Amino acid sequence: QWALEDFEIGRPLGKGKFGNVYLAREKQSKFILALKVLFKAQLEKAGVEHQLRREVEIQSHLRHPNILRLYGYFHDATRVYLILEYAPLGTVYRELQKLSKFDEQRTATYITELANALSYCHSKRVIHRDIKPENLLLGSAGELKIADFGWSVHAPSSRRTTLCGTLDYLPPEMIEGRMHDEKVDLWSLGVLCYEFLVGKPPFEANTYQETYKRISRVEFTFPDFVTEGARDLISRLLKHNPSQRPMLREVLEHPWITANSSK
Ligand SMILES: Nc1ncnc2c1ncn2[C@@H]1O[C@H](COP(=O)(O)OP(=O)(O)O)[C@@H](O)[C@H]1O
Ligand SMILES: [Mg+2]
Ligand SMILES: [Mg+2]
Repeated sequence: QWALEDFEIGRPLGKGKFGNVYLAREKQSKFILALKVLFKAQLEKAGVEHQLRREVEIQSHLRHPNILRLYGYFHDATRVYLILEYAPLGTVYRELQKLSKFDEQRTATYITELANALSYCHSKRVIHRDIKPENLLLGSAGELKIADFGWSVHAPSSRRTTLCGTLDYLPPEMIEGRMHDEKVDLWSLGVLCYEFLVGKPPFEANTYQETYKRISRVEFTFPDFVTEGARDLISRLLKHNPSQRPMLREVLEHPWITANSSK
């Protein structure tokens, strides 16, 4: 179907791990999209061929406003290309760098859009397992959109034995190896809600063994400006027990969420 020679490459949209992401227009259509370039050599050397496989499959059959679409993909002698949907406003990561902190109104709305998309994924038994400012994109109308389903999985799962990852947004179960479920995304949605209000993750540390400790111990504190409503929602998601964590409906209904969110 598609070939590199079908597209006009634009400017570098962002930097991934197995390759950068670029802007690009379809030659006859003039359709603007993002082309995620991945190097086969690097993918092989890391043995993540199966992860790119799931990412492509899962995301491709996904259909939700708050979820970045994956039209198709194709490839060549050296790299693999993923035809994604273009996110004009960039990432929540950059927006967080710009504003340092987000207000409750902006955070509540960013949480609803995320809880909606996550619900849609969990309804199909799909865990993202990698929800963070870098993989959260903003659409034309500033709406949120979860992307990078590289760690996404159709399941109840165990690890893949490795871990490139800023533990920050990872749940206790994963960080330690156990058999996890969809409740990991609820945990991330807590770290995220805290980072949006404070400006940094709740388990941030200077080392990977210091962060490891705080996440497993669930060691975090709230700054004074963090209202009681936010403190309650965050304290419910960040449970050490996957079972105690609330359901996406208790999140979409939570008093703080319904009193500040616009969506
Ligand atoms: N469709 C897109 N539009 C704009 N930027 C993108 C897009 N896809 C990815 N990026 C940028 O690339 C970065 C990394 O690519 P991503 O695919 O999300 O993760 P990975 O590191 O697994 O490749 C993101 O943090 C983001 O800044
Ligand atoms: Mg990424
Ligand atoms: Mg990834």
